[PDB]
Amino acid sequence: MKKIILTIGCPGSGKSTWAREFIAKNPGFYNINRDDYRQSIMAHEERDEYKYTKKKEGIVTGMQFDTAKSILYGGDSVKGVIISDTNLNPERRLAWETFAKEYGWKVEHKVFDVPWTELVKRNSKRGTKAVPIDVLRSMYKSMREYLGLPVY
Amino acid sequence: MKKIILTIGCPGSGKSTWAREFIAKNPGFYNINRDDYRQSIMAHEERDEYKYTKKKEGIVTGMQFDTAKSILYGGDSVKGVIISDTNLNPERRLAWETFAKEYGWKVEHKVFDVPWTELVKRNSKRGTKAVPIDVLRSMYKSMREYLGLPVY
Repeated sequence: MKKIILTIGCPGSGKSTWAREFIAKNPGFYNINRDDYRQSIMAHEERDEYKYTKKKEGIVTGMQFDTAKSILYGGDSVKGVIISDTNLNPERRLAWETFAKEYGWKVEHKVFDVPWTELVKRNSKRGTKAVPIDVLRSMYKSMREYLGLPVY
Repeated sequence: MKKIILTIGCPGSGKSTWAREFIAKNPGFYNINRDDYRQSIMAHEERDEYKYTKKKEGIVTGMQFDTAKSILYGGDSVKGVIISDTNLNPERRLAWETFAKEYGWKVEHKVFDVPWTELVKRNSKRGTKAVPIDVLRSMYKSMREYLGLPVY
């Protein structure tokens, strides 16, 4: 039963590194990523310039599910796909669940619980890929909610 | 009539820059690129590590046509898509032509004819994105054939 692995964590939590190393050590897995698609369709404009519009986001979402479906419908060599996004939004996670249940695939979770102080340190050294402190703060809160930790 | 713009040229010919600036000045256009997809599915492994296998290339091709179709089937705001690849291979160009003729779309060509000496200079300053001299040489020959220029 092919797997759909969702990485869960704020930017800077180690998701991309894990995904890259996992695929290298586990033949048969492929990566699917929202940031890659957003940058691609805009021909690699400066990250800060990307405007999260309903039109673009819908296109990016469409690319993710169609790619997942095309790959998962592969041969026996295909073991699964990795959705290397933050996946902090409950609605997005539910989408992948209903998607997998519809085609007989198994959804797994790869959690990257990293301390706030550490996330800030890493985020402060990513330049163009860095995220504004307020946005990071908000994603960290969503992560705590996912973990079932208390939040204000 | 929505358009499918194919960029034609060797790496270093200015394709990506043109695509980025064109999309910024022409609302309604979106970028589709083989290199972006190849890097994405492999979780951004080192470029030199990518092995052009039949399995991976087929997946990447599938992502291109499905994305093009999903985007082009958009609203009236969608003016077209840009296939920012080298497109030096006659068979790939024919594929996009039959594809467009099948769904009532128009294919256009954006040629980047750059002198060999210049291509070498630019390629020598791209590091990780640089291409081995022998491969560049071969793509330059294919470009000349496309232009209808004599080759040995």
